[PDB]
Amino acid sequence: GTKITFYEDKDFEGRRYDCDCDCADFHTYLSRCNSIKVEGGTWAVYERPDFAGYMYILPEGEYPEYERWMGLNDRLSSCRAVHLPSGGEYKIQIFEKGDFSGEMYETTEDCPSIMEEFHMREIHSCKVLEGVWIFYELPDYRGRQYLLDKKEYRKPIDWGAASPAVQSFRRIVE
Amino acid sequence: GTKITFYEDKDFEGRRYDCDCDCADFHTYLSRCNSIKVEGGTWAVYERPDFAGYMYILPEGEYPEYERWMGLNDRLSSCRAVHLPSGGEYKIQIFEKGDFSGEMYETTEDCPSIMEEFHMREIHSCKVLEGVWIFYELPDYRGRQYLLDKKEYRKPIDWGAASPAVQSFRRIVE
Repeated sequence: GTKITFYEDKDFEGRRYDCDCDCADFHTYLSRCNSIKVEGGTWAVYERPDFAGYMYILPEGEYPEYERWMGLNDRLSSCRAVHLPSGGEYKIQIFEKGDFSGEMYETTEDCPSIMEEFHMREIHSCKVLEGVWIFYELPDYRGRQYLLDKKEYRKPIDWGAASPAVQSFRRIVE
Repeated sequence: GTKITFYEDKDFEGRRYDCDCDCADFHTYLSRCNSIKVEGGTWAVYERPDFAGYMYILPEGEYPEYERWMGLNDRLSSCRAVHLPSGGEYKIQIFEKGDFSGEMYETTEDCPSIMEEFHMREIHSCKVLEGVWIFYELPDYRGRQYLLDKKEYRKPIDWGAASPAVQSFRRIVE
């Protein structure tokens, strides 16, 4: 029901590789990627194989250039589809310090600035109770991205960040 | 990395349809299915589209007839890949009555007979804490099957049963 399309050159030119499911490594099929077409659903694309490296969240739409997904280079070699749970419920707990410690807040809302709403410059642990969320490195959903499926996150490395630099977050809705 | 293959006739004869991901409806491509070949991983196949109707769990291997997966007919039209968490932990809570009520036991092991091990003839609710499990209608892992890839089951209908008929269960391990 879903599919994503990669192109080597800008504005949907050049060789192409299709994926309708979670592709773990296609760097042997594409030397680079400068255009992306998403047909159904929301995908997460990773720089390096096995869902590692930098990641980006691309909902249904067209992306003629690599800046349209706030990308930093034309290197992408893995991708996975984002299954959204049914029920409409979104709920997350964020903690000041590691292992679900420190002062904790719970919210069901997008937060464009954590420093202003919760007075925290960093986040070291997290519990995703309902739905799927994205952590952004900078406020107003700019900077590096990190996907958070559900389960629990004890350290910032568990969602893919070296530093605990997280300043905004929001939910994925289709 | 995984794929499943359906055949219309026995012994891998007839027309063929491949699926590499979660296929929600392929009854228009195959009128019937009598043979199945699974390449890597464990799949769940459903009688009717949109993952409804009777279900069966087929791990990696070959199934020349439809009795090899304890099937009751050659009618299958949807299938899902079963994603196992890489944590090795399997843990389940079973409850006598609905809404996580009644006498409750917790185990991490397969149970070929619930009546003898826990003194229960039925199970009306369930909490899956770690891993993925299968409920079987009869003891010793025979009869109708039910997949449990979630977390919370308040009623027997939530795992796909009209009746609370559960008499054995075991974990899916690859």
